Amino acid sequence: GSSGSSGLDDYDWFAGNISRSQSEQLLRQKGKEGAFMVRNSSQVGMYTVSLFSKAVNDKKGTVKHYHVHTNAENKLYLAENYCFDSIPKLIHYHQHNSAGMITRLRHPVS
Repeated sequence: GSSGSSGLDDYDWFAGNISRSQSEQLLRQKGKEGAFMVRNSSQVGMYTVSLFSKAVNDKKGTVKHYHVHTNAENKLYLAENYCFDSIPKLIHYHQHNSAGMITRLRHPVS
């Protein structure tokens, strides 16, 4: 492969600059409970990982929005008490299998 450099747009999950209203519509239209996505944060740096999901007792699923905090060593992580290599290097882990309180990504969404 080795096709692409520091390019986030490459991946699919990475939706990029998207309006809170869009992320939802795009996450809903898909019609796949568990679908996830990654959009740019208000300020250059952090990242907002939103994903759709449903529960046992619920009429309409609720869209969740996670934030990526930066550590002193510029370490990126979505769940407290955990550190990863990078944004795109993290999904690889979760996607395959969740880590903590982060829903198990079912499929990428743009």
